Amino acid sequence: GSMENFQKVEKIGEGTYGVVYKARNKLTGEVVALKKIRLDTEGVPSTAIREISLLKELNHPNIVKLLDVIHTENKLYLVFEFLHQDLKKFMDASALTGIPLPLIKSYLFQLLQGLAFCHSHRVLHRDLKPQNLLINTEGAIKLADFGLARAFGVPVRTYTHEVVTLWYRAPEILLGCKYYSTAVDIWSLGCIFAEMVTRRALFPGDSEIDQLFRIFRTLGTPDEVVWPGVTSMPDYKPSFPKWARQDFSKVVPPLDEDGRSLLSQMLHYDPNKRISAKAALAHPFFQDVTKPVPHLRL
Amino acid sequence: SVNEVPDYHEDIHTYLREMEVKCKPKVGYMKKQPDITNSMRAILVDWLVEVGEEYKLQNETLHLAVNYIDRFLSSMSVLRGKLQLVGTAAMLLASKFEEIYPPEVAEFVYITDDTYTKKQVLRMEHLVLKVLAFDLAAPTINQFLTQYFLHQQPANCKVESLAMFLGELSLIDADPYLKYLPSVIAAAAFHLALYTVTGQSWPESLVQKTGYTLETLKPCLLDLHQTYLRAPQHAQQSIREKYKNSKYHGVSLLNPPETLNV
Ligand SMILES: CCCOc1ccnc2[nH]cc(-c3ccnc(N)n3)c12
Ligand SMILES: [Mg+2]
Repeated sequence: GSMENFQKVEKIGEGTYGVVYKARNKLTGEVVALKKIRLDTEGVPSTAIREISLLKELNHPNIVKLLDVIHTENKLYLVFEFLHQDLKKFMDASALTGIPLPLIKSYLFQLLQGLAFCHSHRVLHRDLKPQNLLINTEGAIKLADFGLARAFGVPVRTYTHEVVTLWYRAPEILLGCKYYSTAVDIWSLGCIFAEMVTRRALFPGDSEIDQLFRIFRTLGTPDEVVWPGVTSMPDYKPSFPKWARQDFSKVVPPLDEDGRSLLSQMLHYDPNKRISAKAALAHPFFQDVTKPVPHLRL
Repeated sequence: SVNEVPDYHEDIHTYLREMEVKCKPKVGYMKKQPDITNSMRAILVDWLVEVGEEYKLQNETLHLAVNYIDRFLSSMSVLRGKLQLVGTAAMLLASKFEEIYPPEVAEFVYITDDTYTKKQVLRMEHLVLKVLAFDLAAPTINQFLTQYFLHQQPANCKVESLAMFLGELSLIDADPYLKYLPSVIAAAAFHLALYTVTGQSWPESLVQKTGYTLETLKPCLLDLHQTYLRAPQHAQQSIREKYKNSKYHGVSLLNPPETLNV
């Protein structure tokens, strides 16, 4: 269709985009999310152009499904499958007992699945944060919001320097590297892994330099040994304080040996050495993975 | 080299090989166009190369625009006075998709020497999006080329710039290049570039990756060889002028080989 077949229920989110509405198909009963994009004085936004073209290609259980695009003179609606909650609100609801291990492990495994699918289809997400990770009542978690995403070539060209919400932003972006690649998304998922365990952001910087220094104080200040080329990087400074690397059991104390191993491979400084989503799926951390439902009503 | 995505390189190439068949324009569409010709299309694409030079847009952007135009014209009849509006809207969409800093719509209105209004451009953008169903992440010759370049022993800038030049020449001429897939034109261009500069041929490692051999590439290769030989006499000259630039290592000044000795 459509639009006349949808009954708006309520607002469930906002940003840019865009406004997101909960709605229901009146004929099929299907509950949906409508991403409403306002048009005009530069025509259709590049964010919407990229999100629609990319999400039309990406069909995966762990990636938000685009059902339809309703495109009139002044309005653009993206019709998505509805998911009940984002991971941030789930983490906030989970205070006092935390998220059970089987659920953290299931969520991470699914995120790496969705991410490896993106990467195998030459798509970088570039804003993996718990707000963009949506959960349902059946135990699924899905990557959402591809407005900031990009189709890459092999090898990569220089793309937008923004990029990625500060707390989840990789050190190679922060240090102004000419190129960045699939490893930026892994870095973000590393932060999120830690955050699912602790229910707090691992690196909550209030600026680029503070972001960098918080990473350095936790993982050690990188030198040429841990990260060949780092002292040559555009925004590297020889005056950077030289912090020792922490015992990794102190970064996320409740995490087990396999969990620590995987997290450390997701948070490797050198983007060449950082684990891929595809390789992470075979990590021993997931040997006993299941897909349980959330332990709380959404 | 995470930049060369070692863990995904093969998946991506496979994916692009599927998508290029799906994103392919209809071979015989110009015959079905009452008011426009291969020659008028060639004028359009040559102008777009100039636009790309003026705004310093990526070559990838130019390749995408051409793909959008050819797909749009595979289903939509266009009058000759409206062909450049299709082209301008295609270049706007390609820029929004591919560029970090796309030029403003006002800039795209301006480069048509006010043939069209901003309203017309914006309206055509919407129309192209509808006709293409927002399916804009199309594989291009360049996406295949940059993967092929990784098979150089060692990397040679002249080979690379020349391969791009040749792939870009193929955009001008619907007859014959509409019948070849981006991956096959990239393969022919790469071999022809390699041969011109180093005397070497399409390597075994690329047979492994692509399944293409010199025998399967021959038809396109014979076409591209003749395009290359005739380039200085072609009515359209913007690519030759562009590829004289040091940015592209002055490769349009290199001499084509007389024979391919296939
Ligand atoms: C993230 C904000 C909340 O938005 C939602 C809430 C619940 N279910 C949903 N299903 C799909 C959306 C969504 C929102 C923004 N971008 C994309 N690609 N998708 C969504
Ligand atoms: Mg005709």
